[PDB]
Amino acid sequence: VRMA
Amino acid sequence: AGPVTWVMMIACVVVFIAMQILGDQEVMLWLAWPFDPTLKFEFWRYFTHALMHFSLMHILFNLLWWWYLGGAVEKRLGSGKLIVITLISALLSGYVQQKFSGPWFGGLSGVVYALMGYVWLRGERDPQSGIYLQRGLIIFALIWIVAGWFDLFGMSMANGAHIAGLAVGLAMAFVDSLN
Repeated sequence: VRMA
Repeated sequence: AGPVTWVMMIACVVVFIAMQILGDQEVMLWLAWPFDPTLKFEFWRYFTHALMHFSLMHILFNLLWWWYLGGAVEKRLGSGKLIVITLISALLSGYVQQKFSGPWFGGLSGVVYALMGYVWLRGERDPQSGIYLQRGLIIFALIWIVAGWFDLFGMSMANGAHIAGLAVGLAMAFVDSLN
């Protein structure tokens, strides 16, 4: 998962 | 702090709680950018990715900024402007993000970057309209931008969302100043  | 600033904080909190209770993946399944063709008509997903945070630093930093910049915009320029800044940045940051990286991302920071670029650029090109990012805070914004870029944070960063977010905010301050 990429934050944003 | 106005209602838009407030309900967004509430919603980010409700969502964060839901993530702690049900798990991140379970909440992503309902709220992420469409990650399957069947989900393409589920219109909320083009926005609701903004509502998800994946760690306490994520939600806390994004909401502190939101509270201040968002709240500036809402009081000086009105609830309507903040809604429109939010929907545009959310949708655009989301679009660029998934193009580069895939649908798996979340956070109100695409939007927070929009608010940084917006408040600053509009305070530079439009001083009397009551909106400026104080010299000092611009520096801390600038460092924020930099940390993102160079992957300091210790987080995996939504790269597309962050730039798209900033562009949108600049594009909008541009358009708004020239009047």
